[PDB]
Amino acid sequence: FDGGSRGKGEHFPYEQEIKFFAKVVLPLIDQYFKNHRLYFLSAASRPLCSGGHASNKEKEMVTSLFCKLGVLVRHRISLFGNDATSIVNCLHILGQTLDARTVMKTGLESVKSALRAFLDNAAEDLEKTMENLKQGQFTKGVTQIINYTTVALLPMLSSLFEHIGQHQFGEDLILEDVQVSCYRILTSLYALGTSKSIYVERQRSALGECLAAFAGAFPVAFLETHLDKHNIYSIYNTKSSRERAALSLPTNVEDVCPNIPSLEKLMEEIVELAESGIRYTQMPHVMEVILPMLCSYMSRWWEHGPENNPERAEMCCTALNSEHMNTLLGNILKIIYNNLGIDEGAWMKRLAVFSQPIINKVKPQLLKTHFLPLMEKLKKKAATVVSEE
Repeated sequence: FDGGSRGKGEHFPYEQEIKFFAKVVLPLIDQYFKNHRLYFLSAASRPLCSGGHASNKEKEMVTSLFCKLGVLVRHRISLFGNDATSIVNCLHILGQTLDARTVMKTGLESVKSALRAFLDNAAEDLEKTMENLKQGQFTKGVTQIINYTTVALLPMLSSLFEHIGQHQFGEDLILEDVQVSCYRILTSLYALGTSKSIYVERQRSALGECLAAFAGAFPVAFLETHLDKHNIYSIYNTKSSRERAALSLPTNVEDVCPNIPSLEKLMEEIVELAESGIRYTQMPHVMEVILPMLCSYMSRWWEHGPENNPERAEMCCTALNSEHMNTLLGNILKIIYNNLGIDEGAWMKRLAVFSQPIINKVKPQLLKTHFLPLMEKLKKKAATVVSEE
């Protein structure tokens, strides 16, 4: 259709075939993988002990179908007859049904390379979005790429990353050069989130949520680049100097991601901006993207934080602290409450949903006598949009 559609005709004889595909195959795929989500996901962890351990070949073919549908949907949102939402839903459910640990360790090379190429293509498309959205708005091709990104690429990547983070598949999925592609993805997402452009205004929320999911999917402490030597999964540690130099790498794990600040610098700028109490419209970027990123990152890295493993200390990947999350949560509430007088917004609700894991890891004995200011400030306010707990 792409080959012949530019020469003489827009309507082609396979219209019956494509109409059957769109009207039948996609909806049945979505419904089937929604009904039997747990059957494929169950592997040696015994969910639904009644039975239903899907075979490794089944998992491999599921992943291959996911990759093939991603390739099909790439850069072709307008070609589909307004069912691109249906393809996105199918890709969402397949992302929830993926089984990375089993597929990666036991899978066929074509499927492995197909997943790697899907990740690489996503990174390349995000880089293309960077380059157009920054260096030039004038060209319809770049507009089509931006539309494809916003419509499909962000939700699909967000769902896949959230699944990987919640099932801890990253440690076996992202090992070599997929590490590099996801580094490029992280740079793309942060640059888009922090971009000054008027165009990003509509997709700030989706970008922020996708980057928050990426923070929990990522198995490398990118925020704290000083204790990367203790991390065993780091591409710098595993890849060795010769191979890291052969690859397109900065050779400095501290300089591998310049634009993103460190966890510390981010943290005192958060607390300083909270003390200043600047209104939300002046810097939507922080409260809409950066804070959820911090919550997801610290929620993921707390169990690797020194307190949760007193043994092997000073070999921890991160240096997270109970008072670190306490200060983060206190700053979050303080800035919500300083911004809660001017015309409010749903972004408080989104940030509260994002910060819910933080208050869950916060000890209840910490909650009493410390966050009582939160509840009293809730109630003495005549009306508060924020739904706590």
